[PDB]
Amino acid sequence: LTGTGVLTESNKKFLPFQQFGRDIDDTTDAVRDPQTLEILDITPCSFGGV
Amino acid sequence: YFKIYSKHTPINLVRDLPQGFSALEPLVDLPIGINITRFQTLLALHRS
Ligand SMILES: *[C@@H]1O[C@H](CO)[C@@H](O)[C@H](O)[C@H]1NC(C)=O
Repeated sequence: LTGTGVLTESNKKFLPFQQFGRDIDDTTDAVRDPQTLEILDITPCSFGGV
Repeated sequence: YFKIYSKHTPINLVRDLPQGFSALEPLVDLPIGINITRFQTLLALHRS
């Protein structure tokens, strides 16, 4: 799974089967990292109009 | 892939199924790759 974003701590209580997370608009918002099993929130990198 | 979804619910109804909502969490994702068309459940006898 490839993508770009900032990985931050999260407070989402994932169930054991659950691996990643999707927001209202269906964009992936969090992922569970292998090896360490932690849940990292994915927030899109800042962009805007110059 | 043979998917087993499971849920355990504490109930106190005597005879029929309870009426309510309970989502089944996925329990086992099983890699078998075989044809299944018929099944049979296993019970336990009591000997005295
Ligand atoms: C390796 O990954 C497994 C699950 O993918 C995990 O249970 C285990 O702790 C990991 N081991 C190390 C040394 O990261």
